[PDB]
Amino acid sequence: KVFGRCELAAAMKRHGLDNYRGYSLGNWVCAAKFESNFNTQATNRNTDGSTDYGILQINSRWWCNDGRTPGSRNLCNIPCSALLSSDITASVNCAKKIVSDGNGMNAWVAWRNRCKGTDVQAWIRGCRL
Ligand SMILES: [Cl-]
Ligand SMILES: [Cl-]
Ligand SMILES: [Cl-]
Ligand SMILES: [Cl-]
Ligand SMILES: [Cl-]
Ligand code: NA
Repeated sequence: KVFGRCELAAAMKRHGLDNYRGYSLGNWVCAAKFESNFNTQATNRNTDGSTDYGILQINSRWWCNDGRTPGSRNLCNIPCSALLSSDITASVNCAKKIVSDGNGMNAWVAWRNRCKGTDVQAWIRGCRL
């Protein structure tokens, strides 16, 4: 599923991401835009053989099991394919664990390079929330 901007904002708000660990909703929408272009089915392989999955590009090196990342962890206790669903629940719940692990949203390279320090409120401007 390719979300619209305000559609995704509303779904992320319903799932408790607005101001989660102090990160306002626009931060999460901005991260999703540049990680996946709002596409739940996005995948990208990494140099070390791990793969990033879904709207927030969560990495099989640490967070999910895809059966093809030897020596990795599965800290969200899910198959990586669950992060590709049109229902964003699994991605949101895993993202909550990630952002709580000490490094905040710096875990998302695209957030650090394209959202951090910008006017992220623009990503939810005009949306009925
Ligand atoms: Cl957009
Ligand atoms: Cl915001
Ligand atoms: Cl594996
Ligand atoms: Cl949902
Ligand atoms: Cl933080
Ligand atoms: Na894994």
